[PDB]
Amino acid sequence: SELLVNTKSGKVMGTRVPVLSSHISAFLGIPFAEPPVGNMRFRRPEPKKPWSGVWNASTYPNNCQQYVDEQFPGFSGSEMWNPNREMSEDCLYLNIWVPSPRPKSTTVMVWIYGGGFYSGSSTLDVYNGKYLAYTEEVVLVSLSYRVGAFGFLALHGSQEAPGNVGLLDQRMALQWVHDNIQFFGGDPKTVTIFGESAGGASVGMHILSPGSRDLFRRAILQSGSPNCPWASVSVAEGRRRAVELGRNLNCNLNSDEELIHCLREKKPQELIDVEWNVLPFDSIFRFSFVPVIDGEFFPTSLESMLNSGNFKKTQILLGVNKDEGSFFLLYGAPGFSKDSESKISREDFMSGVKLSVPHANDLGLDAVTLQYTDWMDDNNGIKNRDGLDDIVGDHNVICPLMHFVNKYTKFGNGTYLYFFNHRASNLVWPEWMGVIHGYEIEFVFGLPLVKELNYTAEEEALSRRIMHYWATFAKTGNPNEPHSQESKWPLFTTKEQKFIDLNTEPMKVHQRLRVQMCVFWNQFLPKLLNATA
Ligand SMILES: CN(C)c1ccc(-c2sc3cc(O)ccc3[n+]2C)cc1
Ligand SMILES: *[C@@H]1O[C@H](CO)[C@@H](O)[C@H](O)[C@H]1NC(C)=O
Ligand SMILES: *[C@@H]1O[C@H](CO)[C@@H](O)[C@H](O)[C@H]1NC(C)=O
Ligand SMILES: *[C@H]1O[C@H](CO)[C@@H](O)[C@H](O)[C@H]1NC(C)=O
Ligand SMILES: [Mg+2]
Ligand SMILES: [Mg+2]
Repeated sequence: SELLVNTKSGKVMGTRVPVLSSHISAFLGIPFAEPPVGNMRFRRPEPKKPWSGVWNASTYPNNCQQYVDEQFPGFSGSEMWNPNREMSEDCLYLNIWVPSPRPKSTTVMVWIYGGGFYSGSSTLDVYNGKYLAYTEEVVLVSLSYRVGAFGFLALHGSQEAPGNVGLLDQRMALQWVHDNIQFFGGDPKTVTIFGESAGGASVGMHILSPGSRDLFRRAILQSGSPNCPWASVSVAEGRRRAVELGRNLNCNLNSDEELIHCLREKKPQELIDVEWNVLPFDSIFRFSFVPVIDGEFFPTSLESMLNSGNFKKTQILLGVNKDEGSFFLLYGAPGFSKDSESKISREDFMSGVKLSVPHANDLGLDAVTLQYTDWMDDNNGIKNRDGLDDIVGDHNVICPLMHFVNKYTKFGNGTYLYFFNHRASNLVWPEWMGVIHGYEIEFVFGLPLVKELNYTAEEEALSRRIMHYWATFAKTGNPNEPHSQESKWPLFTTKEQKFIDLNTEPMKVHQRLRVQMCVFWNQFLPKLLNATA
């Protein structure tokens, strides 16, 4: 009976599930931490006390408490990211997908979902590991971590609400997989962590954090870097927002201990309803509770760690999508609509810019406009629309990831960069939105292979190709075949900075991803902002 496994925590009864005219084992809801409920709220996570009897891991677990997106009711496009299980503070569980027959010492891949550190679920249809597991024969694991105030509230100095506890949950999970994935046919020495958006930043933060380095082999980052503008705040800013939440719930603000009691007596929803009120500025692509540069989990500043090489050195595979900013513009920028091509007016554009670089002074905003405005056609509604897409995209995702790539590729042991620019055939979103943030995930997980999902033959091709690169990487540290005639995915180097694009057409090798616009974001602007504040 391959559905029965004994782990250093207890026994787990899996379940045999269908996967494209075949089957594989599935262990859903394996707990790896004690319920972070009641007194535990905001505290670090403590390990799950070994359970007696046989734990039933045959159906996905509860999701963590979070904001739910109700901007476009009954619109799968947006609702596909919403929790699809009962929200609950008790949500520290993980999922395993094992091939059949159960292999031994095979490649493991742990997925870290994204969602800006404020939302997420390891049980979305798009994160079903069965396909990947089955097709490439690897033990796919999808973990979970606390999000929102519940996983990142940061009153640095306290021991009850230190912050980064969310990142800690992902660790304990990575730990558990470490001391247990073998029983499921996994090889704890060939673990590859991969996540998108906040998940990507997470992977990269584990590459930085010393207390995580020894828990995985290589790593993959999708549309998200650890040094992202939105991926973290200073202990000061975190404490401010922490107090701010309390003030928003009529809490005793005198001492940390008082504040913590108050926030612990409030119902999950009471905290969620005012979550957004703590953000310092009116803006987009910014979230309240996120990783804090504490001095522990993160030894020193991120730029300093990257510049000195103070971080796990191994092979990494990462990339971005053609239109990282469209999603966020649609939800919080003026002029945009889901029912039209959103031609943005000049007045709206200025608005949109300020909502994208909220920390920028008036001069900084001008620098941004000049940099992204065509003065030979400034009224073109289409150019302004795309302009913002690139602005939000480059500032929040591409450029940060680019900065990281380079800084990393100076101490690492191999880098593979990609440019996902394929516009799905069944996409439910408008066309101006192009290749949307986070929409490259369905291909990494092989959802196109499903015929009922109505994907074009060529898209199943791509999905299969991507899954191979990905799994192949995890297993070998290189996405290319050992010796095939297929075109190779160049290795990214400080000198040539090559990268490929991921789409249906035949591979093309490009050089210096958005190098121009990124000099602006990584050098000039910051330099300007600092000298003029
Ligand atoms: C699915 N994606 C990418 C997404 C979904 C939702 C949001 C936001 S930003 C924001 C700001 C605010 O003050 C209130 C609500 C709110 N919501 C819901 C941003 C991106
Ligand atoms: C949990 O395992 C039991 C077997 O004892 C099974 O009958 C049940 O369907 C599983 N999940 C549920 C429905 O709670
Ligand atoms: C990785 O390390 C090995 C052995 O230490 C070395 O031979 C190889 O050149 C490195 N690969 C890259 C591309 O850095
Ligand atoms: C593909 O998607 C639809 C959407 O629900 C599904 O019902 C059906 O199996 C497919 N559409 C058809 C019948 O062409
Ligand atoms: Mg009280
Ligand atoms: Mg664009």
